[PDB]
Amino acid sequence: SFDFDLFVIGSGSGGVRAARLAGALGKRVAIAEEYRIGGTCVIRGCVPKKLYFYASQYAQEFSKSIGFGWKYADPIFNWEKLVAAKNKEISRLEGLYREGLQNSNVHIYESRAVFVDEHTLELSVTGERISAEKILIATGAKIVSNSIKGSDLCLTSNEIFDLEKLPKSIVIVGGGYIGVEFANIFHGLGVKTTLLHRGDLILRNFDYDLRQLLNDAMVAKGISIIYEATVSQVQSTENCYNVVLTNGQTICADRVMLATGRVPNTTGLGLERAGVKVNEFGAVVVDEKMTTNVSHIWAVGDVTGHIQLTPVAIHDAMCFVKNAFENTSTTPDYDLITTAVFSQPEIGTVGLSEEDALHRYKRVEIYRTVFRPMRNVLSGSPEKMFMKLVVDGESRIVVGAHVLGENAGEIAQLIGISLKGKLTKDIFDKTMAVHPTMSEELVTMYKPSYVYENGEKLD
Amino acid sequence: SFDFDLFVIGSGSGGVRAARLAGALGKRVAIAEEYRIGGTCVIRGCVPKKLYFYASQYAQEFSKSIGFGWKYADPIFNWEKLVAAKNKEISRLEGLYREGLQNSNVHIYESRAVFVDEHTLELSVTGERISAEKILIATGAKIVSNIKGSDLCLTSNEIFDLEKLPKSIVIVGGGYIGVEFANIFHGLGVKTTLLHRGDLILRNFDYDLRQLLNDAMVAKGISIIYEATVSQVQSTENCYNVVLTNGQTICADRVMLATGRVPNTTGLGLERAGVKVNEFGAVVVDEKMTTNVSHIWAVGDVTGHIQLTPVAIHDAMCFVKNAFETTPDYDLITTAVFSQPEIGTVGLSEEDALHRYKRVEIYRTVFRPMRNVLSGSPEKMFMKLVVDGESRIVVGAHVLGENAGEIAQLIGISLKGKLTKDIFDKTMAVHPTMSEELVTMYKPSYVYENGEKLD
Ligand SMILES: Cc1cc2nc3c(=O)[nH]c(=O)nc-3n(C[C@H](O)[C@H](O)[C@H](O)COP(=O)(O)OP(=O)(O)OC[C@H]3O[C@@H](n4cnc5c(N)ncnc54)[C@H](O)[C@@H]3O)c2cc1C
Ligand SMILES: Cc1cc2nc3c(=O)[nH]c(=O)nc-3n(C[C@H](O)[C@H](O)[C@H](O)COP(=O)(O)OP(=O)(O)OC[C@H]3O[C@@H](n4cnc5c(N)ncnc54)[C@H](O)[C@@H]3O)c2cc1C
Ligand SMILES: [Cl-]
Ligand SMILES: [Cl-]
Ligand SMILES: [Cl-]
Ligand SMILES: [Cl-]
Repeated sequence: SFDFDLFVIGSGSGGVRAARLAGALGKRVAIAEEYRIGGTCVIRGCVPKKLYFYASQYAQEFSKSIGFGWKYADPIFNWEKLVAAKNKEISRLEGLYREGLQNSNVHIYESRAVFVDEHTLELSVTGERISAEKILIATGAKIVSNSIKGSDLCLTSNEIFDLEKLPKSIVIVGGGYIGVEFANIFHGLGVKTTLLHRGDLILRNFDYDLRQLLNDAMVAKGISIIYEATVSQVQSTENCYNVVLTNGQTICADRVMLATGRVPNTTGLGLERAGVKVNEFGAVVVDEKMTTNVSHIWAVGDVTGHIQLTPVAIHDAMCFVKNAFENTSTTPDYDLITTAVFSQPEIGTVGLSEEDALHRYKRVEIYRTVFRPMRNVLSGSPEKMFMKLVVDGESRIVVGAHVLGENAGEIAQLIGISLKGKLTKDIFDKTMAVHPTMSEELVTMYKPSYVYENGEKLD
Repeated sequence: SFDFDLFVIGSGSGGVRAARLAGALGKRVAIAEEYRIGGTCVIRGCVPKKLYFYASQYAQEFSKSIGFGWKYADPIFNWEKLVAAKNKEISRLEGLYREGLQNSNVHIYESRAVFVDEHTLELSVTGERISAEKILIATGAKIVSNIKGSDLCLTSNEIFDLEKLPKSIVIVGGGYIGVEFANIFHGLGVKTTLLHRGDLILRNFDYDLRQLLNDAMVAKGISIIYEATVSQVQSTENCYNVVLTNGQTICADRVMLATGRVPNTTGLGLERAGVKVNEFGAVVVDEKMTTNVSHIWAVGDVTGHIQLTPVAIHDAMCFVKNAFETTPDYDLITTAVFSQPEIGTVGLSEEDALHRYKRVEIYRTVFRPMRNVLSGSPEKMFMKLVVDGESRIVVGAHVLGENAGEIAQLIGISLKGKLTKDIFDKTMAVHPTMSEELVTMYKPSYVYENGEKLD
């Protein structure tokens, strides 16, 4: 006999969903959380990121009000107030997650848990051993080491929200979604911002138009983007951290943030005591039912090595609860996942980039538009809206959709439903426009911008 | 034989599209416009309404910023600057529509056109007569005749051009134009009262949209008076005294009538054309947009159907195919209302669905966007999917809150594709968004079986 029917390791997006649901089914469940209930997205990820994103937008929004007849005093921002508001909000959410677990009778152990053997965990804080019939690994991901001389002088996303003061200048190392989001946040709050990227253009693996349009808007508004940049060392000086690149260039900034990737959090977990297989990328290997190679051990979320997104971790958890406790294999579905980047301008994307599409399909029709939204007409703002549909010319199915500009994430989520449905471009065109909107442009692009046949654009 | 292959009467959304298309096909086309090229939407309709909506919205942006750490910025609005900005933009758009016509080699007549006989129009400005093989009536709609002292009130035709922002305003009518202007003026700081003849604003919309908008408007300090019929409007020394049939009076600096628009045939001389008009003033057309006179067609608001620019455009496209080269599709039209909060709606209301289907599953959510939790705003987001329990097809979708019109447009594509609720559910959420609520409502809020709600 085991102390619990199920022991969940980590109370983040996936773990907290799985544990609450199992407990509601009447199972005896425990969850270990070494930090804060709710996990990465709630405490120090998507939720506070989005709040800071909103905070940083207001200055540019006020400047748009002038064209409509408004005047106002030069705007002043107070970082300490934002930090206090963020902390109130994440504490509220944390409490609500905790309550949800407890309403389902889940016992919360406020400690790291590690495996002792296949059915036994040890709580780091006290040394207590707890046994369980089933164990769910939901430990998320962790920032890569960065071993850069002076790496330990730099901030990560774990520290970035809680600065004592807004910096005068900041260097962001990394041009993936985290780095571009925070570059635009700090720049919007009046910080002199430099972004370093190891390759030739930000947001590798996104459609090229999204990468290029974002890059160009960031540079135009005053963010410095340095490419082919590898940091050699970060050195402390009295007035700033000196970031020294391998090519000799130096950048001195008040703070330096590393945003260089997160990997599955499986080191020091005792997986080798349980016999759980971990691959060369540090991922816990799971099958189509979220099962490890040990039949009573499952894993969900970032730790399993797939795309690191909160909705996907929740999806995994739902699949796990159905499989472990029912005769009904939900299998996870990672096709046609819509993603957003809360850069400024914002990005939304689902399905295939233009380039991936043109190699995949014999005929690809591209419907592309860049336009000035009506609101920017009056305001004199340089902000455009970009929308592109990528179409398989033989089936007429819309196989990719890419959006940059205001609420691009919202827009892409919704287009993503249509793409999940494999709706054809003809159905988009048949849909009556709602006027005046931005979204109506998507249902009135009757003629293609251009077409590829066998990878080659036609003149 | 005739002066033109096609003569288009009216240069609004419908007429301008028809004329440009026909001209591009190589036809000899003329168009007559008595007022301004581009018509009601461009000049005194959707476009400037949306500009004024955006102007009003900035007020809440200033107040929401405070919770995010921005100091109060003493925002002050200046109506005269808005009006000048609007005039510049509407003039810009007008010229682009003029350029479009010229590019298609459409001969433009700046005059009212009047039928003299079934193939002949007379231009009122010059007295010139012009013959045409085919004629398209695209003359739009106009305010209803309206109430003693009604000549003291403004309509949407004058509302954009007030010399100054009023201290107070009474809006007569609780359709979409009335609720849009009530929220614009309230947002700009005007003491606003909205009068409606019935019991709840926005007749023919899903009940939740009607009720939640009503509650939000009242809650923010817009007075809404129901069962209110205006007996007369009186010019007193300091304000316009609006006297109701129930005896109640409301005195306000300005009074706007938003009481409905009817098909416009004023001065058209249709009796000479042989064209039949129905009891509501509509030029009756068949499924190919043809009047009872075989060479005279009609598109847009004048035909008596739903009054929307995109439908006028759709009518135009159908007309040119049938006339020169198809029946319009009025099913699953998405509509938006630029109230505050905004509304977006497509397909069937919950009430219309529960009578049409044996089983209707309702998926309803009301929540506070996280932006508002932090800023202290009461604004909610409301989303409702109406689903046929048998086919699982999503048959209606109703949104209220920020960017509801944008949202409804995009949901509209999926509905036009007849996507099932299971497809919505299989669509991965994007986090954090408002729109992800639409793809994670796995369990129904409630269900109707045979027209009754189940326990
Ligand atoms: C800055 C940032 C921004 C992001 N923005 C977005 C976004 O906008 N949208 C999006 O979809 N995703 C976003 N993500 C990703 C999102 O946070 C993750 O994909 C999601 O949190 C993964 O859920 P999870 O359950 O796998 O792991 P987590 O939520 O990371 O939870 C793992 C939990 O386990 C705890 N833990 C780990 N090991 C142990 C142990 N041995 N014992 C006890 N507890 C343990 C941790 O403290 C943590 O609470 C962002 C991430 C970051 C870092
Ligand atoms: C305040 C307001 C807000 C609106 N908001 C929206 C909205 O947000 N979204 C939406 O889709 N719709 C909206 N509409 C509706 C939209 O304006 C109409 O549905 C659309 O303009 C109709 O196009 P139409 O071609 O039928 O006629 P119109 O655009 O009205 O064009 C008719 C033209 O004919 C001219 N004319 C009339 N008679 C003659 C004649 N005998 N000779 C020469 N010229 C003539 C008129 O001057 C006018 O230019 C709004 C309308 C109003 C009043
Ligand atoms: Cl949850
Ligand atoms: Cl690409
Ligand atoms: Cl047009
Ligand atoms: Cl209803």
